[PDB]
Amino acid sequence: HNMKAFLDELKAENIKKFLYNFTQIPHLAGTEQNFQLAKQIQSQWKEFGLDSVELAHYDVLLSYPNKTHPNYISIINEDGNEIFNTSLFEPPPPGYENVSDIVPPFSAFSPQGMPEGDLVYVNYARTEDFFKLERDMKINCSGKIVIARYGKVFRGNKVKNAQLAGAKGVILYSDPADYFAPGVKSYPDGWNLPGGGVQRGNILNLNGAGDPLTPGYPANEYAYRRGIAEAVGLPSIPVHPIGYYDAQKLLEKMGGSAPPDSSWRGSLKVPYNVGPGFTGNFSTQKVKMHIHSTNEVTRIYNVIGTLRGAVEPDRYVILGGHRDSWVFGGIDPQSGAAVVHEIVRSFGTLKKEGWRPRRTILFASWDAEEFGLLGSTEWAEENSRLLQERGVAYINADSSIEGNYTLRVDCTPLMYSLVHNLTKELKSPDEGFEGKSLYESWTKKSPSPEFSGMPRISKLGSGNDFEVFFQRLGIASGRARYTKNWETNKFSGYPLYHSVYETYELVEKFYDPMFKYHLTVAQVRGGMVFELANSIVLPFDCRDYAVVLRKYADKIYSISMKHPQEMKTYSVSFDSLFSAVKNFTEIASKFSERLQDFNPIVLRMMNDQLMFLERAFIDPLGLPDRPFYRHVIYAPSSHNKYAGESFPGIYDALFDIESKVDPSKAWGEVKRQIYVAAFTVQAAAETLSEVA
Amino acid sequence: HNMKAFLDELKAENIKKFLYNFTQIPHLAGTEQNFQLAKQIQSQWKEFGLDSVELAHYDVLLSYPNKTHPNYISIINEDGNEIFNTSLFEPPPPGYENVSDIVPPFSAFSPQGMPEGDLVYVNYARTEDFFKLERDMKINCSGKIVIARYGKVFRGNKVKNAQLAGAKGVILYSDPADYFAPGVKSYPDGWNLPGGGVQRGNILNLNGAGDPLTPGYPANEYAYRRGIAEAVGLPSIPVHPIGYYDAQKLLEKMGGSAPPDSSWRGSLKVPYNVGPGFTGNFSTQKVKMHIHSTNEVTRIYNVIGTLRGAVEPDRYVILGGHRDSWVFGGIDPQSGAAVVHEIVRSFGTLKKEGWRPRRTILFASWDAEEFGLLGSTEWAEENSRLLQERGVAYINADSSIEGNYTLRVDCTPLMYSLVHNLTKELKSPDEGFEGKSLYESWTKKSPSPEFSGMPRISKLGSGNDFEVFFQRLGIASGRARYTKNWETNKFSGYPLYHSVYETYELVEKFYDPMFKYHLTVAQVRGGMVFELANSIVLPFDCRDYAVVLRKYADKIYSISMKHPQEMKTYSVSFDSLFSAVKNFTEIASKFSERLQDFNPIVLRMMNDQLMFLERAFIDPLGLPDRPFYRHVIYAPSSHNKYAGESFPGIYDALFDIESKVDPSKAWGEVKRQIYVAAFTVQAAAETLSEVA
Ligand SMILES: *[C@@H]1O[C@H](CO)[C@@H](O[C@@H]2O[C@H](CO)[C@@H](O[C@@H]3O[C@H](CO[C@H]4O[C@H](CO)[C@@H](O)[C@H](O)[C@@H]4O)[C@@H](O)[C@H](O[C@H]4O[C@H](CO)[C@@H](O)[C@H](O)[C@@H]4O)[C@@H]3O)[C@H](O)[C@H]2NC(C)=O)[C@H](O)[C@H]1NC(C)=O
Ligand SMILES: *[C@@H]1O[C@H](CO)[C@@H](O[C@@H]2O[C@H](CO)[C@@H](O[C@@H]3O[C@H](CO[C@H]4O[C@H](CO)[C@@H](O)[C@H](O)[C@@H]4O)[C@@H](O)[C@H](O[C@H]4O[C@H](CO)[C@@H](O)[C@H](O)[C@@H]4O)[C@@H]3O)[C@H](O)[C@H]2NC(C)=O)[C@H](O)[C@H]1NC(C)=O
Ligand SMILES: *[C@@H]1O[C@H](CO[C@@H]2O[C@@H](C)[C@@H](O)[C@@H](O)[C@@H]2O)[C@@H](O[C@@H]2O[C@H](CO)[C@@H](O[C@@H]3O[C@H](CO)[C@@H](O)[C@H](O)[C@@H]3O)[C@H](O)[C@H]2NC(C)=O)[C@H](O)[C@H]1NC(C)=O
Ligand SMILES: *[C@@H]1O[C@H](CO[C@@H]2O[C@@H](C)[C@@H](O)[C@@H](O)[C@@H]2O)[C@@H](O[C@@H]2O[C@H](CO)[C@@H](O[C@@H]3O[C@H](CO)[C@@H](O)[C@H](O)[C@@H]3O)[C@H](O)[C@H]2NC(C)=O)[C@H](O)[C@H]1NC(C)=O
Ligand SMILES: *[C@@H]1O[C@H](CO)[C@@H](O[C@@H]2O[C@H](CO)[C@@H](O[C@@H]3O[C@H](CO)[C@@H](O)[C@H](O)[C@@H]3O)[C@H](O)[C@H]2NC(C)=O)[C@H](O)[C@H]1NC(C)=O
Ligand SMILES: *[C@@H]1O[C@H](CO)[C@@H](O[C@@H]2O[C@H](CO)[C@@H](O[C@@H]3O[C@H](CO)[C@@H](O)[C@H](O)[C@@H]3O)[C@H](O)[C@H]2NC(C)=O)[C@H](O)[C@H]1NC(C)=O
Ligand SMILES: *[C@@H]1O[C@H](CO)[C@@H](O[C@@H]2O[C@H](CO)[C@@H](O[C@@H]3O[C@H](CO)[C@@H](O)[C@H](O)[C@@H]3O)[C@H](O)[C@H]2NC(C)=O)[C@H](O)[C@H]1NC(C)=O
Ligand SMILES: *[C@@H]1O[C@H](CO)[C@@H](O[C@@H]2O[C@H](CO)[C@@H](O[C@@H]3O[C@H](CO)[C@@H](O)[C@H](O)[C@@H]3O)[C@H](O)[C@H]2NC(C)=O)[C@H](O)[C@H]1NC(C)=O
Ligand SMILES: *[C@@H]1O[C@H](CO)[C@@H](O[C@@H]2O[C@H](CO)[C@@H](O)[C@H](O)[C@H]2NC(C)=O)[C@H](O)[C@H]1NC(C)=O
Ligand SMILES: *[C@@H]1O[C@H](CO)[C@@H](O[C@@H]2O[C@H](CO)[C@@H](O)[C@H](O)[C@H]2NC(C)=O)[C@H](O)[C@H]1NC(C)=O
Ligand SMILES: *[C@@H]1O[C@H](CO)[C@@H](O)[C@H](O)[C@H]1NC(C)=O
Ligand SMILES: *[C@@H]1O[C@H](CO)[C@@H](O)[C@H](O)[C@H]1NC(C)=O
Ligand SMILES: *[C@@H]1O[C@H](CO)[C@@H](O)[C@H](O)[C@H]1NC(C)=O
Ligand SMILES: *[C@@H]1O[C@H](CO)[C@@H](O)[C@H](O)[C@H]1NC(C)=O
Ligand SMILES: [Ca+2]
Ligand SMILES: [Ca+2]
Ligand SMILES: [Cl-]
Ligand SMILES: [Cl-]
Ligand SMILES: [Zn+2]
Ligand SMILES: [Zn+2]
Ligand SMILES: [Zn+2]
Ligand SMILES: [Zn+2]
Repeated sequence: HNMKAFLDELKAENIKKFLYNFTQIPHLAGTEQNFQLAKQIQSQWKEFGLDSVELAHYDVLLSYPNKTHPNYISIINEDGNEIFNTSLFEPPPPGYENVSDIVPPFSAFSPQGMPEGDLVYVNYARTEDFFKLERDMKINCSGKIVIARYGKVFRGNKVKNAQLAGAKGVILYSDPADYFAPGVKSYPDGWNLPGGGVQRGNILNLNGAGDPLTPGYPANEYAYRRGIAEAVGLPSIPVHPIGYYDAQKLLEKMGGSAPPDSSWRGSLKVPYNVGPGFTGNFSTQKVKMHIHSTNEVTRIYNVIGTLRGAVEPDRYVILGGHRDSWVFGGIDPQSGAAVVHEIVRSFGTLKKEGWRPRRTILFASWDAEEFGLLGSTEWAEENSRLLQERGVAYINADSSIEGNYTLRVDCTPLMYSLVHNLTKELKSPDEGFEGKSLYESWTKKSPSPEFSGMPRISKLGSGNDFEVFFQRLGIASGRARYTKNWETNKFSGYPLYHSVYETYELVEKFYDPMFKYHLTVAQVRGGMVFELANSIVLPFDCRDYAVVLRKYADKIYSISMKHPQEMKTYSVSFDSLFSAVKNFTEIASKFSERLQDFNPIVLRMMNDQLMFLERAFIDPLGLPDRPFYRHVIYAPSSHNKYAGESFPGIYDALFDIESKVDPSKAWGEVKRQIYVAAFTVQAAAETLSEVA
Repeated sequence: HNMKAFLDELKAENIKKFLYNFTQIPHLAGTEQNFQLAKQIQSQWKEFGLDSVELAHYDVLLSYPNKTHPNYISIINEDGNEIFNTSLFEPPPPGYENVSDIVPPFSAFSPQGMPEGDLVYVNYARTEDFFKLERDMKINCSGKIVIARYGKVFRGNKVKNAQLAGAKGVILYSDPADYFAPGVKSYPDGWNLPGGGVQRGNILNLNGAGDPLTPGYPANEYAYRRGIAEAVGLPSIPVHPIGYYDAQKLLEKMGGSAPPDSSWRGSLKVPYNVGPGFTGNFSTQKVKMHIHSTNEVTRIYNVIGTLRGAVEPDRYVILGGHRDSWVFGGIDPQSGAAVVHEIVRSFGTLKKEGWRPRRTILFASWDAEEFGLLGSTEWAEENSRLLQERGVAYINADSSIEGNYTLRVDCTPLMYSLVHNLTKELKSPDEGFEGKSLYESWTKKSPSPEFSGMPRISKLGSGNDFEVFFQRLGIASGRARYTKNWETNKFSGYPLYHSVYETYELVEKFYDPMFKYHLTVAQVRGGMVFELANSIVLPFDCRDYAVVLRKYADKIYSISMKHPQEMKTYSVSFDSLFSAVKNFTEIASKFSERLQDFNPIVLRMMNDQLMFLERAFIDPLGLPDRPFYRHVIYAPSSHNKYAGESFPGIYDALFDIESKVDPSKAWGEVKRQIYVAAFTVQAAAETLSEVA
């Protein structure tokens, strides 16, 4: 009963069967079908041999279209006649044309409204796109309906940016430039998005809050809810997503200013004029949204399975991923959920033969991830005291695939060594690498930008269920999946993301026919959990944090150094940060020596120092105006929730600082953030010093 | 080498010698004399045998009078002639008339100013005193100088209350009613305050922040400071303290309205008219303050001594008390500091014979307590991650005596059983109780109001160095000292509090000639530290928390039930709180069974559950507008920093609720606080459940 025993028990065929099982009907959060799947998973995890498996339910704000009053967009003429209407549903895929309860495309949490106005095209609606529009092109979005292409950043950031530009509505669409790979066919004949395809998704800006109505506290039976006007993160303008057939109709008539350059042009046979409004002949026509979706407090269900530790039952290693999907969830999340299911089954076989892991393993099937990480966050709010005193590590388990080229790992530096070592012991599933390790294929296909002979591992960003564990609670976290070639990655995900076309057949036919990439991902995620839950000494290397902290300090310093005059005027020094990083490096080196040179108390003392090291980067005061982003080293980018930002407090203080009215106040805040960062790094270092 | 060995080594004669040694010159925070005493203590603790003894220094905002521009108050006539001036200094006591660097009486952190106006007498300047003035008597304090008698509540609350009433200055004075015990002589012939005596003290409203310029972060070398206008807790009107000879001169001419009743009248031969202003003949005379004190960032020094644990070096039991005094500190703090010194010496003797405690003991000599708990708080801010993961308990050690009648203990419920047991094993020092236990004399003289055969133990309030450890960080905390008869206690402290007359001779002559009360307090504080640092199982009884939580829930419910109509209208239920308390009671009972029915891992797991139980009552979001008061069960009263309030969030939401303009919003907030309290109690209970 070792890791090899665990790993060998995992079967590609089982993952395939589970994926099929999980993807036959929609499992939208808050629906009966998803409660039924929750009860199924609970039953099976009990069968598989877990010690206890419970449902943890919460009543959270969700959002749904009105079934008898559909959402749509129009071009409207002078007289008020609707001369063009966008589609009410995606054409259903072959053999699903009679499946009921497919939620039509909508933007979750949009307010209701019927705004009419002139269109402005805002490219990807990124911060720099709005800078270009308002500063360089002098185009004013106030009272306009903005049309933006999906991609590059989380859609909630697009909506926030449009809102602050004064837009009265937002139309999101999938451009073939971003969601149609050259030379591959549209679904069902390949993996591309057809013109009638539409990406669902929420447009919240929760900043880690969880349920919009109950920030800080679980949405239990006696919870006291904020009123809707005080809710966290809701958009104040109507928003709706469309496909590129419909987008072409909205864009083809656009007049006003030309696109500023080619990076604003997608692939449609359209000028990509910015507007505002339409060309001469159509100048009196307007665009009208009709949004009637409702926000509703709705019950959600997490499945929580426990495999009690033999030696340290009060130490938790958590494998969690969500179960709710937009429609069938063929990739997102069921390709991940099937992998978790097989991992539970494998751990359970070992358990039935009398084995127990050293530490407690918790398994989670989260609900309502798609509506803002609501299930994971409410559960973590409920159990925060247990998690922060006992939480060793969190491994996420959403989609196992976003491509089929190579491995993707995003994790805390504390897990780098664990990942390098585990992947050296796993077989590559890649063509041309048969008989070679996963480590070998991965570093060959995804080389580190910094170190020869090492693979790329990214910072954790957000937009998934690790956010509460990592950035709020400071529990060492990681994720892994298969991905496309980093070199050709345009960072907008796979074409059928959150569409009705994301089905079992998509995966079985076009991504992973042999389920070998799924199996590899099961081995990586399960192998990580195994090592974290069983290794005598926690498998974290604090020295890996020391290396990246120096890299991040250099990076933030370099950003500041674009403003040498201001750094002189306001006496802005990074000396304290570099000093703290140097100290961390020295103390981490000494701690590592003791860790090899040392008695269960010294061990556990040692293990507690390892466990609480991620915890030490938490600031209980949070980051400015983002109280649930407490980690001082890593936060989701204020411009793109999906992206991780390092030294986020200093980064945001420096961002666009040349445009601040009061430079004294602005640079004062840069200095304050340097102080907080230097202090936190030093304090974290000191947790690794001898204890007395 | 057991507790008896430790206890027997403690000597009354040593405490006496140390008290004498610590009280010959003033030790004002931020002065050279107090840095010298810090270096002395450091040297002696090294000599006594501690493993390491370091100084931890910080640069914090302090406040001092201007030596060449003295503070004083005048009665000023029509022409602007100053016809009466208050005293510039307290007449120095016999044999100290040539001692230099006695800081004259002042209110630390007063702003500068010379306001002139009419006097209003506001009794003790409590919330209910201002309610009486403004609501019942229709007296408007706006633009008036208020005169208030010291006593009943922390002076900072008086100043806040006066400020919000619109006062333009505050004069604080010691009334003989509150600071002259009938039948005892004035210093030097007894322990009473003479008419020229004046009580120093800060008038901040920090609410746990520590250094006004650096809330959240230690005031280290690279700290970034708030500007003075954004500092925490500074008063916005000038304030000055005077003695009763001077107060009589200010009060004797007061006209306007009569005192509303006898509870407004002190003991001076004066009408206690409320004003505003003076009687007919003197109606054109005014009162003028002249305050020229300056706030200055100044270095302070804590002494931190470590005695490393043999078995759990990463578990800290902290004995801390301050060293800085207003003048000689004969009682406050040196009667406590001498006790700590002797405790260190006794632990050190044992250590030199080869003993070590099971857990690490930390000893602290804090600086700048008198200026707002600044030394303890900055150190805890620096070391917060170590303290919250490793902090077992904090025992405070300020003044060992406020009387000589019986024991006073204020502590967390987790220490009740420890205290009852320890005091049963100690000898009573009381006359008439020779050969009896301290427990016996204490419960006879200070009976519990609730339980026959038990002594009174109060809730922790604040106004001392345990505040950061208990209410911010959630470390189990306690204090103990000798006190006066509870039955005759008027709750304003001893007459010579913070006066020049608080000397070695005061204690040696009038409080504790034989130093037997000091020795008893050394045995209580040291005995507590010993048990906490050495007992195999931490000496906390979680069931004692269950009992008080029910008491507090009944109390808060009863307050709400004065508003039955509103509880009906707004559906205000305490059911969830009572449910959580019931659950806590049940789980605590089961945990206690396992604690006796159980392996060092199960033990330590068990010990961690005990250690983290106080920690579980912390809410990282803090209480409303008081982010550093995080404990949900106990906070300092919003009306009196010295007093502990239970369920403070709900208490403040209910306070004066009948006067709120918007009852819907007000009762909504009561419900929100009930939710937070019920959740926190349940979450704390669940930390005592089986871990997996
Ligand atoms: C990285 O780790 C190193 C430790 O190796 C830390 O070094 C400390 O750095 C600060 C400087 O920022 C030093 O602070 C200075 O302390 C002097 C007194 O120190 C005595 O006491 C301590 C223990 O209390 C002993 O360790 C020490 O050896 C001495 O016995 C003060 O006199 C200094 O203040 C004077 O100079 C400054 C600067 O010019 C003026 O602003 C002041 O007004 C004053 O005149 C100063 O405060 C500290 O001594 C160093 N410690 C050690 C052990 O060397 C780094 O701080 C750490 N980096 C971070 C970011 O934490
Ligand atoms: C003190 O400790 C007790 C445990 O002994 C807690 O009791 C829980 O109390 C809540 C009620 O507030 C119960 O919640 C209810 O759960 C039902 C489903 O429960 C099932 O699943 C759980 C595990 O997930 C099992 O433990 C349980 O036995 C069941 O199998 C829901 O159906 C209920 O909702 C319905 O009724 C309410 C109220 O009328 C409506 O508002 C809803 O719309 C809905 O129709 C309800 O949510 C919970 O089951 C109890 N747990 C147990 C183990 O008994 C107390 O909560 C605790 N006190 C505090 C303050 O925490
Ligand atoms: C675009 O859609 C609008 C609105 O139509 C409604 O919503 C759609 C998304 C679908 O769900 C439709 O089934 C649904 O009707 C169309 O305009 C609408 O046309 C209808 C029928 O022509 C109008 O109905 C009325 O009927 C009676 C007479 O029988 C009279 O009271 C009225 O005079 C009117 O004729 C309806 O008013 C009108 N609604 C709006 C808001 O304009 C529109 O035709 C369509 N455009 C296309 C297909 O190009
Ligand atoms: C109350 O105190 C005031 C102020 O006196 C000053 O502050 C005190 C607390 C002590 O530190 C004093 O030593 C200090 O002077 C007294 O009023 C002041 O009186 C003096 C002397 O009479 C005035 O000095 C001036 O001197 C020259 C002439 O030699 C001329 O320029 C002026 O015409 C004036 O006479 C001083 O102006 C005056 N100050 C104020 C603010 O009023 C006051 O007498 C005293 N009251 C008592 C003892 O009842
Ligand atoms: C996905 O897999 C699950 C688990 O295999 C399937 O659910 C299972 O379905 C079977 C057959 O429908 C159920 O067995 C039946 O039980 C009832 C008594 O409760 C009895 O009347 C029948 O004779 C039959 O034995 C079984 O309860 C159920 N198991 C669980 C744990 O839910 C499910 O059908 C699969 N879904 C798809 C879409 O393929
Ligand atoms: C990933 O694998 C590497 C390579 O096995 C691990 O590093 C190795 O860890 C071992 C065990 O602690 C080290 O052995 C030690 O060697 C020193 C002498 O150099 C000796 O004093 C100790 O008694 C012990 O035997 C070994 O040096 C070390 N190798 C390297 C190259 O660092 C690493 O720990 C693994 N990472 C994780 C997270 O498990
Ligand atoms: C309070 O007690 C302390 C500790 O006993 C006293 O401080 C100590 O004073 C002695 C005598 O003044 C010092 O010894 C001297 O040392 C110097 C060399 O440094 C030498 O020239 C002298 O011959 C003498 O031996 C001693 O250093 C000092 N100890 C410490 C730890 O500070 C202090 O005097 C007492 N204070 C009062 C007010 O009674
Ligand atoms: C304060 O002192 C009291 C009285 O000594 C302590 O309570 C006592 O603690 C002992 C040791 O855990 C208990 O003994 C146990 O008895 C049960 C059977 O009743 C047995 O199963 C266990 O093996 C064990 O021998 C004893 O019952 C208990 N007495 C009472 C009256 O509760 C208390 O723990 C002390 N408090 C602290 C904080 O140390
Ligand atoms: C979904 O849409 C329909 C409208 O097509 C809503 O039903 C109407 O609601 C209004 C306002 O409450 C009533 O005055 C009408 O009597 C209803 N009209 C019809 C034709 O039924 C319905 O409320 C919406 N559903 C939700 C959940 O908001
Ligand atoms: C203490 O008080 C004296 C005044 O009696 C202050 O000294 C004066 O300061 C002002 C304003 O800065 C100067 O214009 C004068 O030249 C000074 N006058 C005298 C008579 O010396 C002194 O600054 C105060 N000290 C502090 C620390 O504030
Ligand atoms: C944009 O338009 C609105 C409303 O017409 C106006 O109030 C606002 O100031 C404009 N902004 C700029 C930068 O021109
Ligand atoms: C899956 O792998 C093949 C290589 O055999 C590749 O050509 C194909 O495009 C991949 N599928 C996806 C969806 O990327
Ligand atoms: C008290 O006096 C001030 C200034 O004279 C006035 O503005 C204020 O409204 C008064 N308050 C009451 C309650 O009379
Ligand atoms: C100290 O004890 C005696 C009893 O012997 C008492 O009369 C005296 O008032 C006490 N001193 C103080 C300061 O309370
Ligand atoms: Ca919540
Ligand atoms: Ca501070
Ligand atoms: Cl993932
Ligand atoms: Cl005390
Ligand atoms: Zn998704
Ligand atoms: Zn997902
Ligand atoms: Zn004091
Ligand atoms: Zn004190």
